Amino acid sequence: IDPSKIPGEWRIIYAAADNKDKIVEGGPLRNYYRRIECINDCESLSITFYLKDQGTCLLLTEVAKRQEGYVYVLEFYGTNTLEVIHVSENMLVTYVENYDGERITKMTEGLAKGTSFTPEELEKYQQLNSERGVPNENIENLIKTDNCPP
Repeated sequence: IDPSKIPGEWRIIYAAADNKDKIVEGGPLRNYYRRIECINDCESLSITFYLKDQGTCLLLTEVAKRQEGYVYVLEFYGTNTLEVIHVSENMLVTYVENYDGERITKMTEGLAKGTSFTPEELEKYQQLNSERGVPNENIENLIKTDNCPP
C-alpha cells in the first residue's frame, strides 16, 4: 500500500458481493467510479461516482473518514467500512462491509486505470475475494454497462 497511488482517476471494472442483489443493475452498491481524492494526505477520501438511478446517471461525491490505517467509514445506503486492501499504479481493490439496517453485505471493487484487468490482476482480485468470503461467482463486470459520462 503506497498511499500516494490512492488519489486519481479510476474506473471500476468489477464488483463482487455475497448479497448479489446489491451490485446488479439497479442495485444501490453498483457505483461507477470516476475519481478518488485524498483530503490533505488521505485522512479522508472524496469519492466521485455515478449511480444510474431512475434511468439517469446521477453524479455523486461522498466523503469517507479514516477510522484506522486504510479503513474509512462512509454513510451511503447504510453504514459502511471501506478498506483499501490493495493499491498499485494501475490497480486498486477496496473491501466494503455495508450494513443496511437488515443485513451486512461483504463486497469488493476492482478499479483500474484502464478498462480491464490482465489475467494476473484478475487472479489477484479473485484471491483477495476468497480470503474475505466474497464469492467469485458473484462477480459483475461494471465497465461493460458504464454508459455514464466519462
